[PDB]
Amino acid sequence: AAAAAAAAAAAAAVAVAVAVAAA
Amino acid sequence: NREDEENNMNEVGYDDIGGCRKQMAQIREMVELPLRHPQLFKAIGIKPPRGVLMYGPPGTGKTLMARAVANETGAFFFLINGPEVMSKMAGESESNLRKAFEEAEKNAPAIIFIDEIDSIAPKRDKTNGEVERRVVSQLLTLMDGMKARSNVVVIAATNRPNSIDPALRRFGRFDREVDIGDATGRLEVLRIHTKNMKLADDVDLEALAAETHGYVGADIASLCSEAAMQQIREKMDLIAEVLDSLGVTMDNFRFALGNSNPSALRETVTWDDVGGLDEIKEELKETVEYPVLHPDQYTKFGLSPSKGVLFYGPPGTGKTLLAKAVATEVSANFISVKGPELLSMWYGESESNIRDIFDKARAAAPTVVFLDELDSIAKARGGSLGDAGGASDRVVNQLLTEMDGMNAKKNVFVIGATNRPDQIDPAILRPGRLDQLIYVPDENARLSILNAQLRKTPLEPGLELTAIAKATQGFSGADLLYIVQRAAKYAIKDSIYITKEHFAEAMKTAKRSVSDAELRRYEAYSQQMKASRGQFSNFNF
Amino acid sequence: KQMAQIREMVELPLRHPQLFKAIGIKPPRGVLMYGPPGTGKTLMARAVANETGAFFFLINGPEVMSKMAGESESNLRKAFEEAEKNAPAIIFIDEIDSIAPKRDKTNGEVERRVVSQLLTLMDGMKARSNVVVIAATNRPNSIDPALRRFGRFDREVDIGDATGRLEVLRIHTKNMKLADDVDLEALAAETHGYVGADIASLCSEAAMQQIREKMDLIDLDEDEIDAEVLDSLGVTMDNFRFALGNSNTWDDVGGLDEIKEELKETVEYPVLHPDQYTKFKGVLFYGPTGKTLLAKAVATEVSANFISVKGPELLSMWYGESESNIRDIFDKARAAAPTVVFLDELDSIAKARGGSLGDAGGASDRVVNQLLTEMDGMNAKKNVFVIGATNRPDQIDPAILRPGRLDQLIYVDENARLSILNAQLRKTPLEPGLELTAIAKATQGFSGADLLYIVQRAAKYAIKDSIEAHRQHEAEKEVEPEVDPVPYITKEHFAEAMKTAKRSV
Amino acid sequence: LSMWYGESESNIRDIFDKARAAAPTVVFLDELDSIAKARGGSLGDAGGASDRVVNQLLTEMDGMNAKKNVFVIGATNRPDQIDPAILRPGRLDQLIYVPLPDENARLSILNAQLRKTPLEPGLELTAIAKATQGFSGADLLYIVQRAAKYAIKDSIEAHDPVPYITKEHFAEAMKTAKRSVSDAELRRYEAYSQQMK
Ligand SMILES: Nc1ncnc2c1ncn2[C@@H]1O[C@H](COP(=O)(O)OP(=O)(O)O)[C@@H](O)[C@H]1O
Ligand SMILES: Nc1ncnc2c1ncn2[C@@H]1O[C@H](COP(=O)(O)OP(=O)(O)O)[C@@H](O)[C@H]1O
Repeated sequence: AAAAAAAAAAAAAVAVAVAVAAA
Repeated sequence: NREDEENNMNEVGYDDIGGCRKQMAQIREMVELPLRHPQLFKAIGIKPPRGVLMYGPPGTGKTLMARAVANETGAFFFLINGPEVMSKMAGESESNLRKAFEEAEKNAPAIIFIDEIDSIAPKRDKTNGEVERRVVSQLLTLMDGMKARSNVVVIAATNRPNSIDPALRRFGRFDREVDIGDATGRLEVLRIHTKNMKLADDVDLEALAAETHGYVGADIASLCSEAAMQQIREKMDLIAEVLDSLGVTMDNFRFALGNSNPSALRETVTWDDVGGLDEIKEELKETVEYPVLHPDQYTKFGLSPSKGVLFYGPPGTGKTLLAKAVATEVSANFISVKGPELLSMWYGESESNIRDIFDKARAAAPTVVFLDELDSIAKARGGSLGDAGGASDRVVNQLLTEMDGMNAKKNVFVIGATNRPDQIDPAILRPGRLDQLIYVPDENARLSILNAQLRKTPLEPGLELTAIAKATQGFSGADLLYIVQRAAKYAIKDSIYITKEHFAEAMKTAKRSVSDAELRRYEAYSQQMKASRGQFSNFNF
Repeated sequence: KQMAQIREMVELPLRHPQLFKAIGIKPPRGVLMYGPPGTGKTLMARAVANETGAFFFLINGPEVMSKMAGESESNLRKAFEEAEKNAPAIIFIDEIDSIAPKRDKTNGEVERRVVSQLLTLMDGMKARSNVVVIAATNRPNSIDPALRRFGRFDREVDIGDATGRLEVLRIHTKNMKLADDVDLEALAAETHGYVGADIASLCSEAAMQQIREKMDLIDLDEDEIDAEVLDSLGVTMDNFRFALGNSNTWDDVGGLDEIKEELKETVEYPVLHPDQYTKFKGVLFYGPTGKTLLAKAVATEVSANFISVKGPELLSMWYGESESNIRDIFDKARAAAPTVVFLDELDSIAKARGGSLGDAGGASDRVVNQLLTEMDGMNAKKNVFVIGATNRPDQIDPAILRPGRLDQLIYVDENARLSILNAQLRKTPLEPGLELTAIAKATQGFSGADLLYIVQRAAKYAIKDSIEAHRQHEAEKEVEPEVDPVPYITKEHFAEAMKTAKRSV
Repeated sequence: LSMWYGESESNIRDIFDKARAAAPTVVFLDELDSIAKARGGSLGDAGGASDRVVNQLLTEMDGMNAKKNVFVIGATNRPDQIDPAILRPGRLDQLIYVPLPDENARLSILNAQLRKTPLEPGLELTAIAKATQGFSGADLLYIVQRAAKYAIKDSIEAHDPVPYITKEHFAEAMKTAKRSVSDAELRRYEAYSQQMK
């Protein structure tokens, strides 16, 4: 007989950064 | 049959590596001395190192040397790629790395070449992904731990070795770091790449080794392959007798150099296009050609040569052409950057750009750098009391550190070119940075300018360049180029040799863009520089 | 040219292997076929396979996988060893975008394994194999650079005809009792962009329209058909005609005849053979008129490439980026040689850098210096051509109006206004009793944009009158005119639209 | 310095922690006029960052630490534009001034520069040292380099013809001199030195 299987691998997110100017 | 022999003989070897002599011999001995005889390391009572971090520009030949050592020794070359082993499934890339190490430890003492390690070593602090830190920890576990490695050496490859973990660059993992970054090596690569084909009898490799000054080594094979393709392509338009007298010639190599330009290197005339300035040409030729042609005499004398030359004067005089003409005869590169093409509104970007230009300069010796608009870069920092003033101060200090700071000054020829030398701070004009204060200021020179501009042009016996140069009376090289361009436009209008009436109708529409007071200011500055050199004579001892 | 190139690349490395070896170059390995879909790459592959008696092991993209793990590498090795075993031949790998997922956006492992297997099988071809590989793709960007590396795929063709279309028509439609008044040359001429399957869909829709024609008159009696309607069947010319119709200029610039003549002649001559020039680029328009119309007519009817940008379109409020945009624009220009870079509103970009003493002044100076150093570096090679246009020529930089960079100065009336109004009112159901010479004589210092605005206000007033008459007819029906109560734009609509018409400049 | 927010201070922390870990260590800060600028007030984002970097330096050199051996050497050319919070014992206690060399010092400099250069036996450097003033070590280097270049010129045009660089070579080289530091710039340093004294 056959059988099934569950799988949950990962995820990927995106970040936000702050910069500094010199006028 | 036959296939198993050919695939044995086509293998690479130590005879197929050129220019990387000392590092190739070093890797060869440190790999083969464990493999040829372990009794020596048993007698000395120590374990050999088991890690090589190779770094340099991409396309150098590092994996070729690793494959050559793996072919010359009874090892098993297993290739692991950087972005190939990384995946999005959790716990899968670590399983792939463990399987690769188990396969390398199962069969025989082998050599592992993991390529592009900078993609899978994000230093565990700048990254955000967990899988990258997990495979980094898997690499440190497979390289060091309880019964970590049993007679197997790993080799790495990267372009920037600073973006690796300090735990990865430790002893036992990557304990030896090899910098695989000249003309004789390029000639050796040309000789080993032109070995299996009779190109010709009158092909000289000196020009091929001197003109391709920025080729990394992986482009030389593509150059020779492109030449061998273009020869058969151009020798098949009309066609036992065809196979005789085949091969590439000098015009084939010239066409390969022209059709293909990229040198896989981040780098930005022949003594004839410049007119006049004979003593300036002689001084630049001396102070450039002597430290390149005679290093042995300079090491015999035990002194370092001069580096910096600064030009000043009116615009449209030929400073950029002079820099190209002194760069074009040596086998050096040419990085010509402009003044205001490096400043940015951010914090630190201009100094980062200065560091990248000087690093790319010192990464390929020799190299002449052409800094333009020194009055726009330096500004004689002094005091401005503002954000732009602080940015100018930081740019000037970074430039002063890159010229004479904690460096080695191997082969860097900084040449400055401005039109306002009064707005330069007295720290770049210090000797050791820009010591040569050469001033670039007639009709006899304009004759040479017109002769250098009309090099490959169909000329008329009825035109008089002396009569053209006599009616200038204070023109510039840009004005002479504008006159030549108007004459060429009139010639192509008459076509759609150069005639005399084109010049006769173009001499009236002159410009003379330089005024008189700027000439008085330049003469006053030159007279002040002459009067500052005082109480100096033949100086008998 | 591409057909001759692929014929050379499939003949010379397949018929004179001895000559190639004697020459000493073994670069030829795999060829790539990219371009827009429906151009004839599969047709060229079939013509290559049917022009040579060599072996032809066709392998499509997703037909390489199976339930068994690793079976794809065994299939690749089997195909490569069969092509090396049988004869010096050619391998066709169709739809390579499924096998090569570009290796960076994917996350699987059997795709990486089959890409590594294809890499190590394409690299492991010696001189005695004498086999080549051909590969077709749809998009030219989702390919591994390791597959595009030197050694496997370096010679790609860019397939961007009527005889092959007539051949495909005579191949398909030659198995039917067709007609007696058909000319397939006209169908091959009038069919322009079809490839392979679209002609089959055209014939299928012709058959469907023939069946629709011979159904509503002869009463097929769908319960049980007769036998007289089977033999009396013919796909006539009109069926193919409306099957093509139901499936999928320089004369437009009135006036300025000598101006467009000089412009076209000059453009043609610069891009023509350079022998005369060797023996012996740009332009700018300014005035109060149709400058962008002339740039559109150049971009359409010059038989050359065209890339146009607006004035401040390439500006970044940050630093560097605003120069990198122009840098990679000129990189795309030098890549697609020859080309025309239509810089609209040059003044907005240049602004005569001069002195401004600010962040905007520094950005303007950096933009002007980038433009000068990326335009003055154009030699006789790569033959780019910069076209500028402006309304105010006062505020343009004299550093960009210098000789050697951009020296031409094209200066850009009533008759041109009448011609512009007649070209704008081409596909419009106008009222027959209407003359535009009164609007041409009344409007003096106007422009083509405001003439279009006038025409659009007239169309809006006619549409308002039409919708009012339609709602009046609906109210009268709920409490018949023609298809449209106002089918044409009367003179009253123009006389009411010109009430609120201004000038642009 | 860095483009981003709060990264120049991470850089300073990292280098100073490296120094404290591998003690004893000598940290050579070159051109303090860039980093350690007088905080005061600049009214700008650059002013804010250039103040944050200075404050980080103060708390890293003299803060809550273990006082492990780390010697900071600063080298500047505009010491008037450095925050006095740096110029204080505990961070940078002693301000060493290096004026232009005197006669004995410059003679010693010439002898040090010609340590590994063949020279004539009878050529004393006292005359060239006494016949100069206002010069710097870089200027003496320039004179030596010009003399070497003339000697190489002679050798090449002869081509061991001229193993030693001779008196006429040195005289011709000294025919032109650099005089790097002008009195206009030197009087400011004299004023600073006397103000410190
Ligand atoms: N020193 C060398 N001698 C001979 N060939 C070289 C040398 N360095 C590079 N090459 C050639 O350059 C190509 C690329 O080098 P390789 O080491 O395979 O990869 P990479 O491009 O990563 O350096 C090879 O095909 C090889 O023939
Ligand atoms: N002596 C000369 N002989 C020939 N051409 C010259 C000479 N001096 C100047 N030119 C021409 O004048 C132009 C000067 O341009 P460039 O060197 O960029 O400017 P600048 O002289 O202001 O530094 C060059 O393109 C060059 O062709």
